[PDB]
Amino acid sequence: GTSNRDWWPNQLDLSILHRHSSLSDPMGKDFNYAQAFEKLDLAAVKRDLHALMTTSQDWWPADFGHYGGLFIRMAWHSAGTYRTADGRGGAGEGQQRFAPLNSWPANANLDKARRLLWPIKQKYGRAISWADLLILTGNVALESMGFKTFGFAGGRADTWEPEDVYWGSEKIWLELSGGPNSRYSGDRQLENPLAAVQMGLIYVNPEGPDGNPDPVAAARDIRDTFARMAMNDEETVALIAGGHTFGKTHGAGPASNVGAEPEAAGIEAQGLGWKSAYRTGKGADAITSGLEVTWTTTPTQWSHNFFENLFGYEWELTKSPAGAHQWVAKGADAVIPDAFDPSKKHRPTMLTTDLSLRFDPAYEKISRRFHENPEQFADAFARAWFKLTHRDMGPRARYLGPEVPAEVLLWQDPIPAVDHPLIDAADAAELKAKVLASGLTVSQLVSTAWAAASTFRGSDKRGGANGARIRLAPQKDWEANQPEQLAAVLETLEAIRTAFNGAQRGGKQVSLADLIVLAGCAGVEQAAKNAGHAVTVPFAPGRADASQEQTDVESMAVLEPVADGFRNYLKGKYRVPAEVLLVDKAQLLTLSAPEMTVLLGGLRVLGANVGQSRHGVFTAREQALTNDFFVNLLDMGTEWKPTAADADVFEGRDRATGELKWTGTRVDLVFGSHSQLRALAEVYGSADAQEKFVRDFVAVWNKVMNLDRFDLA
Amino acid sequence: GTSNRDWWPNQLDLSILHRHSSLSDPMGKDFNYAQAFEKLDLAAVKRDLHALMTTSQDWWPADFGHYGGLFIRMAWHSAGTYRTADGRGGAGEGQQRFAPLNSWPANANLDKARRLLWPIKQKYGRAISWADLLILTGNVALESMGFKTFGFAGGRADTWEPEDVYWGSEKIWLELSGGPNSRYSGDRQLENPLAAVQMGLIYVNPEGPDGNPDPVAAARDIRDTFARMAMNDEETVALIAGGHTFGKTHGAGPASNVGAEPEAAGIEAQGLGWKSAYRTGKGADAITSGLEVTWTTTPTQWSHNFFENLFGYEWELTKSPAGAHQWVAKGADAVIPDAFDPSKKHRPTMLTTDLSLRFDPAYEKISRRFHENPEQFADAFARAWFKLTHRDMGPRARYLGPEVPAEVLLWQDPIPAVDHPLIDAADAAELKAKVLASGLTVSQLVSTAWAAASTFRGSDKRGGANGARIRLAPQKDWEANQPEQLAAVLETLEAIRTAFNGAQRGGKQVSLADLIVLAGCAGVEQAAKNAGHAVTVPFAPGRADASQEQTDVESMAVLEPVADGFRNYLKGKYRVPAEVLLVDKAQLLTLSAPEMTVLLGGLRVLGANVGQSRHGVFTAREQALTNDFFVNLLDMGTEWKPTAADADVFEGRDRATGELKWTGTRVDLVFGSHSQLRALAEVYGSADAQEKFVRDFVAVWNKVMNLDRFDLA
Ligand code: HEM
Ligand code: HEM
Ligand SMILES: [Cl-]
Ligand SMILES: [Cl-]
Ligand code: NA
Ligand code: NA
Repeated sequence: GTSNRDWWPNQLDLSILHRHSSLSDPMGKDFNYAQAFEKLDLAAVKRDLHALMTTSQDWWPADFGHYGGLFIRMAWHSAGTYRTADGRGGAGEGQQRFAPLNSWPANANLDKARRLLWPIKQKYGRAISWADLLILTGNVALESMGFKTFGFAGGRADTWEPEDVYWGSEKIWLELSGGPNSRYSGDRQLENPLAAVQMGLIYVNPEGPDGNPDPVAAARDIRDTFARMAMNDEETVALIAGGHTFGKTHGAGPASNVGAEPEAAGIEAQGLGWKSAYRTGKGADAITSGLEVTWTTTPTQWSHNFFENLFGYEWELTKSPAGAHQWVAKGADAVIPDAFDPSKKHRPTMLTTDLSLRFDPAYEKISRRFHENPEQFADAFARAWFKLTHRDMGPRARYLGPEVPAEVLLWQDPIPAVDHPLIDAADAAELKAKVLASGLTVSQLVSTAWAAASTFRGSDKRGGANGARIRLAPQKDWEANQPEQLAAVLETLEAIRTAFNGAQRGGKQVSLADLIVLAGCAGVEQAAKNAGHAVTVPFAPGRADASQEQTDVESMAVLEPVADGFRNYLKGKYRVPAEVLLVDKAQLLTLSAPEMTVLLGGLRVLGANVGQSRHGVFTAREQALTNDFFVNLLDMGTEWKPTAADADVFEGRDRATGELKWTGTRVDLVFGSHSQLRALAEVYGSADAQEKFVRDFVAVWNKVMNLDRFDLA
Repeated sequence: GTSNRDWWPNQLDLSILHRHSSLSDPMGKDFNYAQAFEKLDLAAVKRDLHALMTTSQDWWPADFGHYGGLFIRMAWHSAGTYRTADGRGGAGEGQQRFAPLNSWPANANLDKARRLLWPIKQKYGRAISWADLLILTGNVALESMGFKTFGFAGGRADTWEPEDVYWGSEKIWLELSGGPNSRYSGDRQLENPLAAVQMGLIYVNPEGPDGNPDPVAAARDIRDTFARMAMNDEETVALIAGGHTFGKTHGAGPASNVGAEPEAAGIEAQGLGWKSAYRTGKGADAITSGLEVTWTTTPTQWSHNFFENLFGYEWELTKSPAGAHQWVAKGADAVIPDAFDPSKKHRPTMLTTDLSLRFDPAYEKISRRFHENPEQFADAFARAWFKLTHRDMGPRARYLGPEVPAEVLLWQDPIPAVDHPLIDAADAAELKAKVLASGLTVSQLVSTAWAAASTFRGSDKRGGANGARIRLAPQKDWEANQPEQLAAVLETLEAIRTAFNGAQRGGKQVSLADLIVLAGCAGVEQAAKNAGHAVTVPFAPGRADASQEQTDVESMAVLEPVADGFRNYLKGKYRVPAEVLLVDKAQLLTLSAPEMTVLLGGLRVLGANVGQSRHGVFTAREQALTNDFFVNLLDMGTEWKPTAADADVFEGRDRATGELKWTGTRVDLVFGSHSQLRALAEVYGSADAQEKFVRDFVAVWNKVMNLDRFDLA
């Protein structure tokens, strides 16, 4: 059946914005997972999980009688898809159970892992999400095997369809670099936003880069991909050596014995895949990655044997029974237990990427430190495991349950607690009047509050206006934020704050974070008044100001907008057309297509464009909140053409005289070209739509101003 | 960006179920189009349309100074995509403005027509939908040119994204038949559910079949396609000759001068397409179809000149300036006006398909009667034009406005008015108790009500339980409906009805249509009580009983279910897997994925299967409303394998003993295989889900019972 995508494969896709509809969600539109989880008997769940560890099922028998390794890999892979560039992937939505991730090569036989969990899932029902369950199971695996975790939070709601994530352009699983859709160019530079070296891998290739078994070059891939997952050297070595203290790999026979991945399998497979024709197809005969490595002398118990082995032997290149490159300890005795036959032992073995931890000079220093000081290794791995599995959870306010660590961590972008009375409605009116009396314009007010709040992304729940990090490094210097203009606004607002706060008693004060948002709201009110309309913009106080020392500057860099169509901004020239970038930004902001439409048309007329650009400013009453953008954009009296200077800038001329009326970018004119966008534009550009436009704009404005407000959730 | 459809192109697609979300809809969730429309000043709209017909715009100058022909074609094409097989296509949702239809070759330059109506759309805003406006404009065109229409109804609500329709499997526009994705097999048999001869055409190829200019063979294609759009020979002749009384075709130069269709055009084209490099690219130089025919001596006035020409001349094969086959009148004078130069006249011309009306012997009889009796032609055309443009609107209750024709037409599947008081809540309770005391079983009651209500399709709003047409031909004899079992149930309910109606005072009575539905309600309550749950199923009275004489039996044929996965029924063997057919049915019933899931699981356990099949009956308490389908399907203790007899039937055996526990079909087991459906199944198969399951099943049941209740809208 030929589809629109087949006929026009490069047309913009709006379906990513209409995901997560109440249509596909089985739960009622009033279901609140947080509340369900808070009533869960978490202790009960953990006791059932501990039991499960050694309750071997015959359709996938437990290695060493203990599923803990398999479950730690499951949990690590759930979290391991995370990319800092967009915040997409990670464990927070349980996406491992949907396509494509349920069928990625690197996720082979994790289908078995999840199926082993169904009875517990079933027993507790909606009070524990799959998303939470996959992480909790990893934690209980660790504790069962003797490692004490740093903590655990619930609160990851399940999702009901696949997220639309860009995982790469290759059309072959696992394709090596340099092909027609290569994710690499130049000197092994991985294209943003990807965080894996091959399509269907988690970070890197366990045999080495494009399968070349060189631990030194593998290290480079490890460092790059782990950094793109928010992990530094110390955390990376802790994670890899900590993980590989447990369990084993599976490569008992040739890979050609393994059949269709789950999304490809027949209906009879009932959601499982990778059925193997090799011997019994499971247990002692399992084939997962094709490698056949067991790292330690006690694979079901926490130990210090990983680094004892890594440093205590020299390593020889060899092949598994499936033909994969791996390493065996020269001259060792058979000290490693077999997973199923007590009469068999094996020599110590390692992956290429394990050896990275010794042969890369920076990892080697850490690895040696961890070898000499195992309590430092344990603590580091505990903290990194917590980080890994909670990285995409958002502000600490979303953390649920009795095991949430009290320690505030820098990577959490912490917001101080509020310890004083908040402003009330009379205070908010007084502040808004002070802001309007200062001279700050509608454009400056809207611009600033937009800059502050629109850093939020729903993918990992980072960013937003809470924290007033816009006044700190690096946000205060981002080009999109207009640093010299922003400085002038902030100085004025900081002076209003100081003067208000100085006049109060009883402890009441206003945060700068709140005042930036309130000032934005005053701008939008003033803009409606310029248009002749009375309007009230909702405002909720309670943001606090974070410090520079609570703001990791390098971690904040990934939130910098290099494209923000809502301010007609593009930092440079990209392969991806700008209207694609606009929809991606709308998805991050959690906007529907109608919300994106109304918001952009109103920001254009309010003066929110970077640099005061006239592109898309289709109004003769700038700073007035009107539907002018849509009425003018849709006027057939104007003809558009690209400029000779720049194919991405368009001039709109009167069709009868030739005279120039407007200029616009691709982001502006896609609203008059895409047949779904134009249908939305028509609604707001109709003669009966002025009040609808204003009301819808205020609602979306407020939505954006509250995106990170999980303290009100 | 590689997608799940790329990796697994044959996996089932659930996205068709979650179209029409409130996410993509810009109107508020309380917007009611009927209420907006009823206050429109329709007369004012029609005056503006009248004025528009002769107000030429220079970017697409009006032929003969009059847009009427263009607008008639626009409206004809809006309606003309309708297929009786599934009810999809048609004018009722305004889909011509979206992909793919907006860029079908047969829709070339209708982009211009729609753009001409923006100023009126803009003026009246949400009070007139685009869907309604396209058809209204065709009517105003006709009236302006001296044709008296049969009437007009408003009430087609706009849609905001493309419908997912199967339009064919060709990957090339206009591909001739006999290609690798040919829609023809055997002796020119067009595959169901298609209703056009080539991808991107409305009915037939105006040059002749696959371009062969033979009017006799063209007539075969005309008859077959028009029959598949619910039109008989008289209506077909009347429509084609009626339409081609007006206007002209456009083929002034070679087709290679025509550029990209709207969906492929540059952003600067602002949603228009087919920009032509031929001379001025428009007006006298226009190219649309490539044919260059003007049918009558007065292209802007109703006449009987089409048949005067068709029959008054002999015809010669010729070529347009674009190279297309067309016909010209042998030895004629230049009597046809030129569209822009009053000093030029042309000989009469015809398409191959126009000549069909004379050279096919059955058409010729009708055409000659219409020639001799033009008043009969005008009445036929007016009736056909109303049917064409309203065929997908649904019951007469949805018809809005002051121009609705009072004559009730047979193709409307009309329902008689109710002229008596309705039963009240106590009456309904008394009747449910009478039904349960009769000895009718849960299975009989559920199955009968299902059979009655589940004929509805939201594509054209035909079917449903209103009418009690289940007791009439042909419904009473459909295989799916289990004719002998059904007859026994109906006899018992008719006796209950008679006894209740006979006891009343005051004119109160219950229709059989209502009692079928209510009795199904009693069955579902009784099933719930069998499971230990007291529930009340909602019921709304007001259905009426239609007569056999008010039921067109041949039109009702297309509503027969040949696949109904909700009753585990497949009338024969199809190319399309049964699960795909299930999702198609769910879409026709307007069900979401969660609604389809709950509905199916509950019907299985209530005994709704055709023929009392055990397939999918995963319960040991049949006729009790429980979640047993889901709990048993999802039990990893059971292993499934296709049977040697039949690859589409599966046995479920205990994994340990081999013992046979169940059998199922693809429709049953897809809920354990597809990753999104299994996630839905898991929610209802959880230990906490019994109350939820009941509540949700009752809700979806009542939704189905009420699909055709636009009297309560
Ligand atoms: C450079 C990064 C890493 C690479 C290339 C890698 C590679 C792999 C491979 C290929 C397997 C074998 C899959 C099989 O055949 O069953 C595996 C097993 C596993 N990995 Fe990793 N790993 C990485 C980092 C991690 C991390 C960060 C963790 C957790 C903190 C982890 C924990 C595990 C464990 C527990 C297993 C054993 C599975 C079982 O016993 O069934 N690894 N690893
Ligand atoms: C066998 C069925 C049909 C065939 C093959 C067909 C073919 C076409 C073609 C090829 C054109 C020219 C497009 C252009 O170049 O501008 C057209 C024009 C037109 N058709 Fe049809 N037609 C059919 C039925 C109908 C029907 C049922 C109606 C309405 C009742 C209709 C009304 C018109 C009108 C009014 C025009 C003139 C458009 C203008 O003046 O711009 N046609 N026909
Ligand atoms: Cl994601
Ligand atoms: Cl449709
Ligand atoms: Na994420
Ligand atoms: Na339809």
